[PDB]
Amino acid sequence: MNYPVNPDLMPALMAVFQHVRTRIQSELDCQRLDLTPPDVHVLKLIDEQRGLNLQDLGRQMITRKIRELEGRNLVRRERNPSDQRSFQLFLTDEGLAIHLHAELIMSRVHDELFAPLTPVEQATLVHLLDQCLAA
Amino acid sequence: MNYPVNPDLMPALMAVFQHVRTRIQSELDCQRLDLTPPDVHVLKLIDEQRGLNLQDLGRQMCALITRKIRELEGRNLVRRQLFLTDEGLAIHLHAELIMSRVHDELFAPLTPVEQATLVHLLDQCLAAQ
Amino acid sequence: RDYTEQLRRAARRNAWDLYGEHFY
Repeated sequence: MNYPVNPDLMPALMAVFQHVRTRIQSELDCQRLDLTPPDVHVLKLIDEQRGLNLQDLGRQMITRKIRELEGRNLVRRERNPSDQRSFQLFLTDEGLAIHLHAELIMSRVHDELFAPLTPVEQATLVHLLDQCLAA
Repeated sequence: MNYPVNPDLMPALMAVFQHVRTRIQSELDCQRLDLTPPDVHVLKLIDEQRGLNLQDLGRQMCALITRKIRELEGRNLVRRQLFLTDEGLAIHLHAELIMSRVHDELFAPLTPVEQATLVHLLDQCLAAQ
Repeated sequence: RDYTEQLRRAARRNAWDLYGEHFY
């Protein structure tokens, strides 16, 4: 360590992380979407990796959860062309629409979080957050 | 007052979160604690609310928690009303040390003024909500 | 016990939960 850390920094950061989760969840709930962070994560992986195998989803995170998502018409399982006993994962039209809607919710929550800052302030914040990682 | 939003901010914040999440898990594994953050959350609630019942704990965590509680019990970290054992108390304390250290290491590259500036900007964001 | 004071305290308390489950 060079100097003791400011004792308010970890809590101030945690509060922002808390705000983002709380707001996203509240919006999802207000909007009647019945989605949890695990749901959002699963939809994102399936969209990002079309035809994802179940074990590969397992690695990046389940059979019960896919069953739920399939029943809600968000995910479709197709047989693996080489292995008829296993299934690969795809978003339905509805599941894709919901994934992209969830993404727009997340970006709006961030926009609303940051918009009270002036452009100079926002740029300073980017720099400081980046400084934490760059080093 | 609402300004246009810098498109680097959400990714910058997300990157910090993901870095910290990864580092905490790496340090828990480095110390062979065999815990994940949800496990520590259970231990922390049991520590803070010593004697609370299983149903109550389950609700606060928000079958599957009973599985985790049973796993923590099988490791003699939790005893039965729920209490941390001596081993559970020690491992919870060690996890907290790790959480604190990872955050110290996160903010280390910032000078005291940078640290104070970051506190202020994070506060300003929140206060306007 | 002001707004951001309370949020900081609550968030610090929930740190394991927040890193354990998030949309990030």
